[PDB]
Amino acid sequence: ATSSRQSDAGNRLFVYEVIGLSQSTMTDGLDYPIRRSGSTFITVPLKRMNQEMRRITRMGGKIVSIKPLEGDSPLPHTEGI
Amino acid sequence: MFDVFTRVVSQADARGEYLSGSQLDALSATVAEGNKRIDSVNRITGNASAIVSNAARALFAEQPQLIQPGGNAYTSRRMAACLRDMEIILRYVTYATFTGDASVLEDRCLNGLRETYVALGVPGASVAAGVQKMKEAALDIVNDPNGITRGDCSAIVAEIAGYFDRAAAAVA
Amino acid sequence: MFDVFTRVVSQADARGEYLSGSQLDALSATVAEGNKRIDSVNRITGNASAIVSNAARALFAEQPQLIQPGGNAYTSRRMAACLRDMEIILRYVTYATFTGDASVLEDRCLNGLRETYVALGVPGASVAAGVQKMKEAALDIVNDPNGITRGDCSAIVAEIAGYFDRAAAAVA
Amino acid sequence: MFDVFTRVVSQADARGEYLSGSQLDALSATVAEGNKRIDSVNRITGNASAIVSNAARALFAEQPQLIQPGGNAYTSRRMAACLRDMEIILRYVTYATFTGDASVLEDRCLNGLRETYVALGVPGASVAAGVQKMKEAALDIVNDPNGITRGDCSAIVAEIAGYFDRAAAAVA
Amino acid sequence: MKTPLTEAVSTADSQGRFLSSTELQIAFGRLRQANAGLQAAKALTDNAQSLVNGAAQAVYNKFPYTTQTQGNNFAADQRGKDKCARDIGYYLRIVTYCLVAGGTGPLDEYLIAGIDEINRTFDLSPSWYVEALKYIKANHGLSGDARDEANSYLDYAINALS
Amino acid sequence: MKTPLTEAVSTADSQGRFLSSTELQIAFGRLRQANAGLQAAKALTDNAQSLVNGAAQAVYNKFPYTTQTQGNNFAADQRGKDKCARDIGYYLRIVTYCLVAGGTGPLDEYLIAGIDEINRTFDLSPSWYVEALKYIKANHGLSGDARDEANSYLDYAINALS
Amino acid sequence: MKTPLTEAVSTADSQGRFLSSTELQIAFGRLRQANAGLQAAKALTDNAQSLVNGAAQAVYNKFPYTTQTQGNNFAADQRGKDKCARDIGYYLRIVTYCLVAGGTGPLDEYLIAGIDEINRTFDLSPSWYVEALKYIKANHGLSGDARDEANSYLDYAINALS
Amino acid sequence: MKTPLTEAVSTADSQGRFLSSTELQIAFGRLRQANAGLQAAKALTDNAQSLVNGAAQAVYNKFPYTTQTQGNNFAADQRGKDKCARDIGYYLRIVTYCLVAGGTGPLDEYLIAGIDEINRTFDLSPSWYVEALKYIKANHGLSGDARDEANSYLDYAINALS
Amino acid sequence: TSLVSAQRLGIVAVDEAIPLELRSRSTEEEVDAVILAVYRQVLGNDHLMSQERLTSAESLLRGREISVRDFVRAVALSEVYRQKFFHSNPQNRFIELNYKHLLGRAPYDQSEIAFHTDLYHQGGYEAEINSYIDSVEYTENFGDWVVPYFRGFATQRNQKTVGFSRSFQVYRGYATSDRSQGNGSRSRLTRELARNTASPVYAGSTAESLRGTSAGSRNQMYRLQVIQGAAPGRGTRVRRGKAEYLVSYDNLSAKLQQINRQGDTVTMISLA
Ligand SMILES: *[C@H](C)[C@H]1/C(=C/c2[nH]c(/C=C3N=C(/C=C4\NC(=O)C(CC)=C4C)C(C)=C\3CCC(=O)O)c(CCC(=O)O)c2C)NC(=O)[C@@H]1C
Ligand SMILES: *[C@H](C)[C@H]1/C(=C/c2[nH]c(/C=C3N=C(/C=C4\NC(=O)C(CC)=C4C)C(C)=C\3CCC(=O)O)c(CCC(=O)O)c2C)NC(=O)[C@@H]1C
Ligand SMILES: *[C@H](C)[C@H]1/C(=C/c2[nH]c(/C=C3N=C(/C=C4\NC(=O)C(CC)=C4C)C(C)=C\3CCC(=O)O)c(CCC(=O)O)c2C)NC(=O)[C@@H]1C
Ligand SMILES: *[C@H](C)[C@H]1/C(=C/c2[nH]c(/C=C3N=C(/C=C4\NC(=O)C(CC)=C4C)C(C)=C\3CCC(=O)O)c(CCC(=O)O)c2C)NC(=O)[C@@H]1C
Ligand SMILES: *[C@H](C)[C@H]1/C(=C/c2[nH]c(/C=C3N=C(/C=C4\NC(=O)C(CC)=C4C)C(C)=C\3CCC(=O)O)c(CCC(=O)O)c2C)NC(=O)[C@@H]1C
Ligand SMILES: CCC1=C(C)/C(=C/C2=NC(=C\c3[nH]c(/C=C4\NC(=O)[C@H](C)[C@H]4CC)c(C)c3CCC(=O)O)/C(CCC(=O)O)=C2C)NC1=O
Ligand SMILES: CCC1=C(C)/C(=C/C2=NC(=C\c3[nH]c(/C=C4\NC(=O)[C@H](C)[C@H]4CC)c(C)c3CCC(=O)O)/C(CCC(=O)O)=C2C)NC1=O
Ligand SMILES: CCC1=C(C)/C(=C/C2=NC(=C\c3[nH]c(/C=C4\NC(=O)[C@H](C)[C@H]4CC)c(C)c3CCC(=O)O)/C(CCC(=O)O)=C2C)NC1=O
Ligand SMILES: CCC1=C(C)/C(=C/C2=NC(=C\c3[nH]c(/C=C4\NC(=O)[C@H](C)[C@H]4CC)c(C)c3CCC(=O)O)/C(CCC(=O)O)=C2C)NC1=O
Ligand SMILES: CCC1=C(C)/C(=C/C2=NC(=C\c3[nH]c(/C=C4\NC(=O)[C@H](C)[C@H]4CC)c(C)c3CCC(=O)O)/C(CCC(=O)O)=C2C)NC1=O
Repeated sequence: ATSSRQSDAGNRLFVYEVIGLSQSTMTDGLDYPIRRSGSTFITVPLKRMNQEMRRITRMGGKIVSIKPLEGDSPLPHTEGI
Repeated sequence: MFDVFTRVVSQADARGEYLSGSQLDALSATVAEGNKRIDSVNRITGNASAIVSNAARALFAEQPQLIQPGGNAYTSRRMAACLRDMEIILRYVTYATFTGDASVLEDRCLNGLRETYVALGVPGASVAAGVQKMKEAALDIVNDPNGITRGDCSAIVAEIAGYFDRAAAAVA
Repeated sequence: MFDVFTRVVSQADARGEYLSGSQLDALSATVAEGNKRIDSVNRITGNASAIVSNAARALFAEQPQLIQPGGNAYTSRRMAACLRDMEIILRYVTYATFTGDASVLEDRCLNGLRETYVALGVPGASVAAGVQKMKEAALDIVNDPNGITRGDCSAIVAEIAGYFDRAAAAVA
Repeated sequence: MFDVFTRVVSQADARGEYLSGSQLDALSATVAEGNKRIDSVNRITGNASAIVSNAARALFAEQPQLIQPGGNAYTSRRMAACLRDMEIILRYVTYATFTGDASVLEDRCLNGLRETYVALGVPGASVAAGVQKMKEAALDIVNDPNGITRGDCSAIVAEIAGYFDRAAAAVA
Repeated sequence: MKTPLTEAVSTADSQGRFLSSTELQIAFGRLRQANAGLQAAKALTDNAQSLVNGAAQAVYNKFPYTTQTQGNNFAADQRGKDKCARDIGYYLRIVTYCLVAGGTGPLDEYLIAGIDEINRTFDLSPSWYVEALKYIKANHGLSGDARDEANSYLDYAINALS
Repeated sequence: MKTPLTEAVSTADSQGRFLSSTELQIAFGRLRQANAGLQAAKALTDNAQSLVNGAAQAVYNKFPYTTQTQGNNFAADQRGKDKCARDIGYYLRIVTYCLVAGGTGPLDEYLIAGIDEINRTFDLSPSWYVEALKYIKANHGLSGDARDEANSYLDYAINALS
Repeated sequence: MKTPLTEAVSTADSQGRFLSSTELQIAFGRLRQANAGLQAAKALTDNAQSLVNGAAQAVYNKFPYTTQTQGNNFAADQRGKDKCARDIGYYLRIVTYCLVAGGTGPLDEYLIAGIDEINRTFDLSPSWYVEALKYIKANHGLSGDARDEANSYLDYAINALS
Repeated sequence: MKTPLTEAVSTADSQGRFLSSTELQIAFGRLRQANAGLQAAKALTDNAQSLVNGAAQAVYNKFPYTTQTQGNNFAADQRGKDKCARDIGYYLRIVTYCLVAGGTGPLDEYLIAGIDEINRTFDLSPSWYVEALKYIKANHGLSGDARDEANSYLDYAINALS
Repeated sequence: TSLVSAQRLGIVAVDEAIPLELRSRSTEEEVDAVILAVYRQVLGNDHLMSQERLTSAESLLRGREISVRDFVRAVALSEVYRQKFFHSNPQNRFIELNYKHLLGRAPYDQSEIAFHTDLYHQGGYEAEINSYIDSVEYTENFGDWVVPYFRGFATQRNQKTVGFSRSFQVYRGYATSDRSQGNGSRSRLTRELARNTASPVYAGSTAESLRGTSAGSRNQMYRLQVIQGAAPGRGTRVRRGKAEYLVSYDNLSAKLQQINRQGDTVTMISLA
């Protein structure tokens, strides 16, 4: 759904910070329990950004901040440590 | 990511002109440096395990507080991860040597490694010292006199030393 | 999947001409029957749980071997799956009634149901009997003249019955 | 997958014997013809869309039953499927030419393609006729003497014709 | 192939539940649209040959190089003109199928999906089909709900090509 | 939530496409049903207190054990009867909300999803609420278009509880 | 940005291993072809303005309808001719970028990806750009390994647009 | 097995695209390396029995404990010496296969993958095979591009064992 | 499924399989178990050597820089997955392998195969692999932190009934894999997926038949699913297009000769 894919520049990584992930008729579909709703950090490449945004949006999550990384590696995520 | 050609391509496209004569002459100079570059990559790849092992051994000899019971490089798992990190740093410096541009080295290995190491409690000064020891081993095996036809190979050695210097600067 | 309009669209596109006037008049008759069709869908949906519970009660009344220890409907998991199977069969019968075509019922529910029930050990004759009991329950609540304006409803009742024997013939 | 070298390697390793002198000489002759092989691959790659469009035009000119509504290539979706199948077959023929062995073309493309075309209802005879006219066009553009140095190229042309013939034979 | 009844059943199956009053409302809107759709499909069926010939002539008027320049993708000879008339008949026939069905599903399954590599591979300009569909806009003669329902399928193929 | 407009937009977003004539037919059915749903919800709002009290009395007549047996889950004291009237008020108010919305969306968001844990944790028999909703079915007083929309929601919560 | 060195490093990173002699042979082919690519890019830079003007004139000769018919997508005015010259300069500049790089990576990242949305949204016929690339393929004047490399990018953009 | 030709076809196939000039350069570097690799494999085939016997003897000099100490994993008896000669013959044969193929793919898919489990399970020290490969580096007797490509394969198995 | 069905079908261990979820602040044992479960399920129970174990993405999980989904994507986008399941396999087989590994499912219909084939042709292997992980079904079923597992033997919300019968044709057993000799496998679903039908399951103890005194010298039966057409000689009236033949060993060559002389095609031969 993007022209970014099949491109080196489309491997630019970003971090989405999303809040408010809660059960809803849109979330009633999920087969697994969600454990955190405070501040979820997801690393997303450029090509995959459209998919991630829709996915976050479809579930009702609210995006607070998107931090650029200037790298293909997810090393400056540093949230699960 | 970029190499020695596509970095100049991306800069010329972002400025929106053709490559100038001096840019093509510098690219031809790196083309003349290419066989030296492939020899350096081949030598570093051929002695990479010895470089990692000897640099880790000398690093733990100079700083014994790392492998001490309770140190970061203690426990097979963490020591093994430290040897793995030496292999990753050496592999991406080899990648940057191969491409001629360090874009693979920052954009896939060095971007966020310092914040990761200070999150994990990994001492980045010892990692930088191990990168320095890997650098010394790499420039001794690249500039080895025997076993290869002679030539003035100072430019590729200086570029490799710059790659190791920015690898050590991105963890300390 | 298809409905009553897209099915005729499908073989009209297959033979590659426009729909004839007789086909458009038949689809206009389908549109005229559509309010009765939505009424039938609404009443079967409204009494779906009553249909499933009463049909399961009758099916395990004249077939006491299924609920008997060791039977296919014995254990909370297998009884929950059997009541779920009756509810899904009724759901896809309402789907096919709603569309006016059995493409959803055959393609997504009845395709492989005989092979699935042979693989599990589910007796297809018992499921066919339960689907038949669901057929008289749904046709009695559809043909109930109380609380609805009168009219001829034999076509939609025959269509629902055809979908029900389609469901019953696809398990045994 | 295998190429002209790794097929030889796998055949030698199944026997567990070093390569003979004549088999190494055959590989050396393959290396000598490799320049011509790369030229033929480059020509078919540069004329890929022309070959696919011209052979599609010829195939649907001689076979109008694929054009008429109801034909396998009727509907933008199915004609796009036919066009991508032609580019796919051309791409894997160029891959087999590039490798020197038909392992990628047989294992990756033609494995189960006949039963796939039978099960979808794709006429494999028409696809084979399209493959033959892609063969005829591609062997015209490979054997074009203009814009290239002169030389005998009958071996690589015969190899390309063999890959095209095994592409048409594995379909119909 | 999307349609009010079909995607109503598809989404009710997606939440895996029975057909609530939402889907019944969808079917009621399908019923109030379907008579005008069938009448529009009938009118387009009776006027189809004149509409296709006039649309082809309008494309030849705005794009005369199709009738003059030699080429496989052009209508300079009789073969290209029959190919163009067959294409316009295809566009009108799947528009009538969309009027019968009640959604753009026949366009999606038969026409819209893959048409970009059709136009790229066979060197067909989509602006020709855009002008033909705008002729079908300008000269189908419908009024009321049948005109607006047909114009949805016309403009959907316009927006896909352009 | 489950509403013809929101489900139509959710489906068109799921395919990631513009609103075709299918969604316009969905909104047409919503418009033709919405006035009847609004007057049905107004009549249920105006008859709400009488319907809630009558449904509570119908439950206490069919299930008299909720009146005499002591327990937190029963209506033996005034607190239990107040909770029962509050529960039936929630049921009727969500049914009016579904009449206004045009789908079972208020029932799914507020009542249907999670009611099993309510009935198991607090030892509430769902048959009490099913008989209360049968009372609302019996005596809402609507006719024709209005009652068939309201009985769709009343049967939806009955079939979910049973 | 596909390129022999970049695909070598990306592939060896995908296995996560050191650079074996396969990657060294990739580099050896890159270094032997890089000289001919560099003087091909130098010759095209020297002939860039003449090639762009001649390609624009060749497109206006094969497609004269762009010069008399009015519209945003056409080159009837000076704005359209400036846009066409800028487009052909973009095409030739990215071909020189591919010559410098040694692969179609500049074409993929800068021109090829998303060009279908360009030719569809702005009603630009890709056959114009195809004939511009054929003029560059016919009047650039390179020979040997430089011409075989330069034509390979010219037909690749032709194969992408057709 | 990895090879410049097979990895070029694999990368173009995973990208779903025709062979651009990048893969042609990869094949050009393979053709440049291939004659020297085939002649190096021929020379190692000619000197294989002397190299294998000398490597077994050199391992017995540097690691003498395999010769006196009894055990299944050692070469104290004739069976252990035969198994050691078979192992070194395997190592040299896969090296010649790598020289023929022009990549480390014979080493990966025949020898490198899973060799740690063979050394751990059967109690074989990898330092013995490392010393055997150092002997083969010492006395293979190749020159120029032949010795550079061979010693890459020799060091690749050295780095995988150490 | 329950005990009596899964004991016959040989899918007991799939039904008693708990979906591993990598919770926050997990111990190295939990991360190792998640990595091992991903290597078992995404790489299709292959004997995975340590030389292709993907240490970088393993450290990215250990590091918590990537999620479980990212690790699954990294594994499926690696060259281990490309060599094992993509390069030597046809497109139908590769799409079925993607469904089994990433989604834990058999494909439901032919338009799904056409969509994935079109997406491969339009955007490469990377785009195609992403299609499965960045799908609504993956997010709902496994999401970010649950290791994918086989869901074809359980009742799914949006599933086709033919998916349960096709899951046995895709999942051959617990001690099975998706590797074949030469790493090139043909699809078992192309006959039915194209035609929107189902085959009998015949999995494990389901495949067995009663022998008695009819089994011949070797007490074993052979099971032949054969598509039958009208014979040109018209000697025997053919009653069904799809026919079942249970024949002994001593008549197996003769029966194959009979089917080949009749022009009928053999679709399945198994033990019984
Ligand atoms: C003793 C039986 C034989 C022997 C041993 C020897 N070991 C090493 C070096 C290391 N050993 C370890 C092992 C561990 N580190 C851990 O954190 C844990 C878990 C708590 C274990 C089991 C490690 C990590 C090293 C290397 C780092 C270091 O030096 O500490 C050596 C030195 C090797 C060197 O090259 O410097 C030796 C000699 N050697 C023998 O001959 C005995 C038979
Ligand atoms: C007894 C305490 C009260 C009572 C019971 C009652 N139960 C049923 C019906 C069913 N009970 C079950 C339960 C099980 N089936 C199982 O396989 C297992 C696990 C081994 C359990 C626990 C089931 C499945 C049914 C329905 C199917 C059937 O009829 O067998 C009924 C009949 C309900 C009906 O509508 O026919 C009754 C009356 N009823 C009371 O009043 C007691 C207080
Ligand atoms: C007419 C407005 C102009 C014109 C048209 C022209 N079209 C073609 C060829 C094709 N058109 C299609 C289109 C469809 N096929 C379908 O199945 C459907 C859905 C039902 C559509 C819309 C296709 C597939 C082809 C190619 C295959 C074929 O020949 O049938 C041509 C011929 C191109 C060629 O190279 O042979 C022409 C000329 N040309 C004009 O000049 C008009 C302005
Ligand atoms: C064109 C010459 C003929 C034709 C073709 C046609 N093919 C299909 C469908 C499929 N073709 C394939 C083959 C492949 N796809 C791949 O990715 C690869 C390897 C890269 C191969 C070998 C497949 C898998 C399909 C099914 C998936 C899909 O539908 O896209 C069709 C569609 C048939 C249908 O409607 O179901 C058609 C029409 N048809 C002709 O008539 C020409 C002879
Ligand atoms: C050893 C004594 C013999 C031998 C073995 C051999 N096995 C394989 C491959 C596989 N073995 C299995 C078996 C299992 N996998 C499991 O997870 C379980 C527990 C339920 C079992 C029992 C599987 C699945 C495979 C294939 C997948 C994989 O390789 O992991 C091979 C490899 C064959 C190949 O060509 O790749 C071999 C060689 N071979 C012998 O000669 C001995 C007699
Ligand atoms: C596939 C494996 C392979 C490789 C890697 C390879 C490299 C290679 N390096 C070369 C040259 C060379 N290599 C060097 C390198 C150096 N000289 C020094 O004294 C320094 C210690 C050192 C820098 C690390 C020099 C100076 C030349 C000659 C100049 C040149 O050819 O560029 C040559 C030219 C031929 C020759 O004279 O040997 C080749 C082919 N050939 C192969 O087949
Ligand atoms: C496409 C829509 C769809 C259908 C049709 C469907 C049917 C279906 N029914 C199943 C099981 C079952 N179905 C029954 C049903 C019955 N047993 C009886 O004795 C009665 C005669 C009957 C009820 C009337 C039982 C008992 C099982 C469980 C079998 C077992 O686990 O052992 C299963 C096995 C997986 C599971 O347990 O969830 C499927 C897939 N699933 C679907 O997604
Ligand atoms: C959203 C909920 C909803 C539904 C479902 C609905 C259905 C509905 N059914 C109708 C008619 C009808 N319904 C029936 C049905 C029947 N007559 C019988 O005697 C049989 C017992 C039975 C077959 C099950 C008939 C005969 C008509 C009149 C003919 C027609 O309108 O098609 C009408 C026309 C208006 C009217 O006269 O009442 C509507 C609106 N309206 C709504 O708002
Ligand atoms: C990256 C783009 C690129 C390519 C593709 C390329 C191919 C290429 N083809 C060559 C030769 C050749 N190519 C042919 C091919 C043919 N001769 C004929 O008359 C037939 C029409 C035709 C078969 C299709 C022949 C005969 C040779 C000389 C023999 C040889 O070098 O193998 C040569 C040797 C140098 C030369 O003499 O030109 C190169 C470099 N060089 C590049 O830079
Ligand atoms: C993209 C390439 C890439 C990089 C660069 C990378 C670095 C990296 N190093 C890590 C850990 C580590 N790295 C070390 C390294 C050391 N400790 C010392 O004392 C020495 C100074 C040094 C080695 C010389 C240690 C000890 C850990 C484990 C920290 C812990 O678990 O407590 C981790 C956390 C996950 C894990 O434990 O494996 C990452 C992600 N991972 C990757 O995939």
